Amino acid sequence: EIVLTQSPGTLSLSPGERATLSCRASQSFSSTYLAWYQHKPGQAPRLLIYGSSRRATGIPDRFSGSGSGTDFTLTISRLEPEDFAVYYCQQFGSSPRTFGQGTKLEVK
Amino acid sequence: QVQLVQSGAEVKKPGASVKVSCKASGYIFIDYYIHWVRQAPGQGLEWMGWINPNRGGTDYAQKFQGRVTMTSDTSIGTAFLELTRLKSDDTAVYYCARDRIWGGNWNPQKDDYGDRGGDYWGQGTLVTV
Amino acid sequence: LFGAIAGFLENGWEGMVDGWYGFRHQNAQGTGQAADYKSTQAAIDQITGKLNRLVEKTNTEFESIESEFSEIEHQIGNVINWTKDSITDIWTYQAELLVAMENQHTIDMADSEMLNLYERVRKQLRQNAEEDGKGCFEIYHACDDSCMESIRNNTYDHSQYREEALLNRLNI
Amino acid sequence: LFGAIAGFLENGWEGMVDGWYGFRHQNAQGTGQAADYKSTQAAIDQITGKLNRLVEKTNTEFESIESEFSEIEHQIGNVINWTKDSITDIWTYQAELLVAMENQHTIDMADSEMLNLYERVRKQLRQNAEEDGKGCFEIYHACDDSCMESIRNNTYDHSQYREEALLNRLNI
Amino acid sequence: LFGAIAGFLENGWEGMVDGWYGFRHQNAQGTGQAADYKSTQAAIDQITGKLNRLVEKTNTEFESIESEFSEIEHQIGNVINWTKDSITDIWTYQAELLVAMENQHTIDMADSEMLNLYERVRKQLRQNAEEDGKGCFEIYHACDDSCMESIRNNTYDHSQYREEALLNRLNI
Amino acid sequence: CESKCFWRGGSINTRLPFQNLSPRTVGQCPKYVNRRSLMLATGMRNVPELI
Amino acid sequence: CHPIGMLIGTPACDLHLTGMWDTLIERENAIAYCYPGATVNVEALRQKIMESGG
Amino acid sequence: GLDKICLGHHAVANGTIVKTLTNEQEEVTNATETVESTGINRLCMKGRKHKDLGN
Ligand SMILES: *[C@@H]1O[C@H](CO)[C@@H](O[C@@H]2O[C@H](CO)[C@@H](O[C@@H]3O[C@H](CO)[C@@H](O)[C@H](O)[C@@H]3O)[C@H](O)[C@H]2NC(C)=O)[C@H](O)[C@H]1NC(C)=O
Ligand SMILES: *[C@@H]1O[C@H](CO)[C@@H](O[C@@H]2O[C@H](CO)[C@@H](O[C@@H]3O[C@H](CO)[C@@H](O)[C@H](O)[C@@H]3O)[C@H](O)[C@H]2NC(C)=O)[C@H](O)[C@H]1NC(C)=O
Ligand SMILES: *[C@@H]1O[C@H](CO)[C@@H](O[C@@H]2O[C@H](CO)[C@@H](O[C@@H]3O[C@H](CO)[C@@H](O)[C@H](O)[C@@H]3O)[C@H](O)[C@H]2NC(C)=O)[C@H](O)[C@H]1NC(C)=O
Ligand SMILES: *[C@@H]1O[C@H](CO)[C@@H](O[C@@H]2O[C@H](CO)[C@@H](O)[C@H](O)[C@H]2NC(C)=O)[C@H](O)[C@H]1NC(C)=O
Ligand SMILES: *[C@@H]1O[C@H](CO)[C@@H](O[C@@H]2O[C@H](CO)[C@@H](O)[C@H](O)[C@H]2NC(C)=O)[C@H](O)[C@H]1NC(C)=O
Ligand SMILES: *[C@@H]1O[C@H](CO)[C@@H](O)[C@H](O)[C@H]1NC(C)=O
Ligand SMILES: *[C@@H]1O[C@H](CO)[C@@H](O)[C@H](O)[C@H]1NC(C)=O
Ligand SMILES: *[C@@H]1O[C@H](CO)[C@@H](O)[C@H](O)[C@H]1NC(C)=O
Repeated sequence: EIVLTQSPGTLSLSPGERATLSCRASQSFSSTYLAWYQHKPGQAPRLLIYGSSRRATGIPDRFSGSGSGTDFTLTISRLEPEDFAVYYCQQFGSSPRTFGQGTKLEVK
Repeated sequence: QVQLVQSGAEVKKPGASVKVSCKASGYIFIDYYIHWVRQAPGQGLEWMGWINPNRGGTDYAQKFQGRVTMTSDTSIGTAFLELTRLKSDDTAVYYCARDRIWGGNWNPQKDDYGDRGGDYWGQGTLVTV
Repeated sequence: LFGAIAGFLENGWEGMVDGWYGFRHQNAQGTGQAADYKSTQAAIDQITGKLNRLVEKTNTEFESIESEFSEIEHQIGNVINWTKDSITDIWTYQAELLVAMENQHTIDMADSEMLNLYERVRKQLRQNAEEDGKGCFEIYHACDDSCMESIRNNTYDHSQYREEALLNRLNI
Repeated sequence: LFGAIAGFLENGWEGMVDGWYGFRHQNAQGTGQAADYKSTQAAIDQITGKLNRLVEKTNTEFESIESEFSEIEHQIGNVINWTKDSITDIWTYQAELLVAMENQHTIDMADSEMLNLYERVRKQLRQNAEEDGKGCFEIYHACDDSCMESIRNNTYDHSQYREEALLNRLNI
Repeated sequence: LFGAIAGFLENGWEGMVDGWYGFRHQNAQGTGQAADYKSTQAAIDQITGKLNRLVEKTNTEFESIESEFSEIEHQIGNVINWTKDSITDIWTYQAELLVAMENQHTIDMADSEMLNLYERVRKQLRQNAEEDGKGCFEIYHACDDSCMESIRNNTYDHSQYREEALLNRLNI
Repeated sequence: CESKCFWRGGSINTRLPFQNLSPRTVGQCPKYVNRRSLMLATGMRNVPELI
Repeated sequence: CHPIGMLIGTPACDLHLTGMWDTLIERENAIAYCYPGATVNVEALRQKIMESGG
Repeated sequence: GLDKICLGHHAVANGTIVKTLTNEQEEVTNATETVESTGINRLCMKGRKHKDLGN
């Protein structure tokens, strides 16, 4: 059972800066087995990145990610007011498919 | 355009059972798997299982094995989740998300396709126990 | 209804989000899909650039032959803008009937590029397949996802399956 | 001479008055004929309407710029009808080369619509027929007018005849 | 490297001199070549005459409307200048696109003439040959230059070879 | 701001081959076409799936 | 001021009689003659000025 | 060894470049010019009853 752990901490930043989130797993698997979601209170999640390196439909360009092997990272080039939400890491390597702990984000 | 809708909130006492329903429209229901994700208050997202509507194959996480049940009725285009032997820890919001690739393997436990992930996630329902 | 697959000559595929042309299949393990990145890349290259070929590239500067704030003589004013209305008529006619000929060719061409790929697969399988008439070929042996990628990949060595196939095609 | 039902690729049928495309047959009962009212109805629809698409639909009213009963100054008279001759030359050239591009396409298109129907019948019969090369197929079983209408009608279930056909095709 | 007689769908033949289309072969006696003088002559006739089809054949004599040694009034000189530059912009645009629509058709036309002959040989051999996919056919019996000339000549009577072919084609 | 064409009501700069603003212009404007819209195909013929 | 005013030096065009340019711009309702008058072949002159570079 | 009969069309070592609707550097085996740019520096006047005014 693959289990994923994320960079801990709320990682409070100020608007206009650059953030960086990382997702690590117990054993290696292909870089195509990963996806990134954004969860806002009171609403269903949303798909941001599929395969760890390609953006979803209609997603703003400011979201991007990369990584291979053991480490996977998501980078927001610039932070806007309307993207402060909880972000999740899911892997499609082997059944069961599991979600990460989840990383919070808050203004300073 | 795609849209997934489901029933409303429900309240059930311990030891009872519930049945959530997730109806879809705007596409061909047979293709694409169907996820099922819940979130207990203050807890992260847990993955329950997914079903292959083409032939009814299903796969569940070990935590729910022997308790959860999934079904699909193509004639109506609805995907069902049935939960039995309710405990006080089963209070949460259950979602239902369609996948984003056309493939399939007659047994999603052995699927190995590439970039895929939940899309068109529905709205979710609150079950209280 | 349940199952069933179809190709061109029946309808277009609505789940094709990536690529113009592609494949589909169904076997003992499960269904699937994948696009043919070669052929779809050729057609997109040809078609999307036709706008720039319509733009004039022999620019000649034009001046004013009449005044926007003062009158002009009636005798010459009539001749000045009898030509203008007769020149605007040629351009308007020349544009409708020139785009239509580009639209017509694109529709015909893109459809031929598809029948060329169908006939490329046909001659690849040789005596191990029969066409059902809806854009698919019925393989008469049991071959797994390593075979399907071969057919897409143009690496299908038919010679090793012929013995097993012709037994089934002719029913011993 | 006698017999022979050669199809297209040999000549056009002179006794076919009820449509553009059609069928013919010959079996142990007789000989006959019938037209394919689907394909011929599509082609007639496209071609016969090309006249109205040649008409300009941006009508602009024109006027006289030179008297038909009185003289005009020589200096401006030359300029007036040096333009007219240079504008009449563009329209004459445009019309000849614009109709020719429509005659050319009609001939090509209508001949492709025929090769599409021939290949639609071919895949219908599957392994129960062989093309003789004069535009038509030799059925290797004995099927009556109820079959011939089926082949036209697109209701031909090949599966029930295959057993008794491959016996004759391969000569046991 | 050695051998290989790949045809069209692989590359053009650089040793061809005496025609556009032709044949090649290889058997127990040796290799060889010969051009097809019917389809070659049809295409050369059509394509080469398109230059004269572009020349205007409604000749109208033109005079001079301005002096090449004296001067013209400014008011009228501009109007003459405007019309000329606006009329030169139509011929230049009209000629570029008009030729591009003749180059486009010639390429497509000539490439269909090749696929029509390939289909003519295909249906001539019937069940005695199989298509290897590189643009040519594998004969399943042993037949000599008198046979090869027959296939080119359209005199190939397949009925006499079928018995000894299907034995090898289906591997007894 | 930069342009290569002008008309009484302002300036015109674009990459499309034709224009429909006004007939009287000075410079190197696109040619005037007396039509509201003229679409150009860029994909293929659409034939949707059966229900 | 009207372009014809440049060659006649009317008060309304006093500021810029001489000069070099590359794109002359003429407004609407420009003043040409202060004392009433007219110019013969005025159109053929206005065109001549509007082509010059200075 | 087995028999064969193959079909093809002729080509050249190097051809010319021409423009078409879908391409701009299309290559063909043979092409011809269409625009004249050479003239005669004399006033060819055969068969015309001309008059040279002179001075
Ligand atoms: C050259 O073409 C122009 C424009 O087509 C012609 O001038 C136009 O003349 C008409 C009358 O014949 C004017 O229409 C009237 O204008 C005003 C608008 O406030 C008003 O009196 C009426 O309601 C009516 O619309 C039109 O404005 C005028 N156009 C322009 C741009 O000045 C001209 O006649 C043509 N050539 C000759 C030799 O006249
Ligand atoms: C504008 O075009 C018109 C028509 O092309 C030119 O006028 C034409 O001038 C010719 C002589 O150069 C006339 O031909 C003669 O007319 C009468 C017919 O009874 C007679 O004298 C002769 O037998 C001969 O045919 C012709 O009639 C006349 N056409 C018209 C319609 O009046 C005109 O010269 C062109 N422009 C200028 C600036 O002249
Ligand atoms: C109408 O069109 C003609 C031809 O385009 C114009 O004639 C050209 O006028 C320009 C000046 O505006 C001449 O350029 C100058 O010519 C001499 C050459 O020795 C010299 O001053 C400069 O180096 C410069 O090149 C040009 O030669 C002349 N073209 C011809 C063929 O004579 C004419 O001005 C236009 N407008 C009018 C109202 O006529
Ligand atoms: C030859 O073609 C012409 C033109 O299409 C045919 O005449 C047209 O007939 C249709 C009905 O079929 C009418 O709607 C059109 O108005 C006719 N056009 C004209 C210009 O009169 C004509 O019938 C055809 N000839 C044959 C023998 O079929
Ligand atoms: C190559 O192109 C030239 C130029 O178009 C062709 O020359 C023509 O050849 C035909 C056939 O003999 C003659 O009728 C024409 O008069 C020739 N035209 C000119 C302008 O000379 C030539 O045939 C083409 N083929 C080869 C092999 O050179
Ligand atoms: C796919 O094609 C490439 C290119 O020829 C080849 O190298 C590769 O081995 C092929 N893969 C398979 C599975 O046939
Ligand atoms: C002809 O086709 C129609 C339309 O499908 C069908 O209803 C009819 O039964 C057919 N007739 C025959 C004789 O097959
Ligand atoms: C070649 O074809 C001609 C024309 O039909 C025929 O007369 C001649 O006998 C043929 N030659 C051979 C060798 O088949």
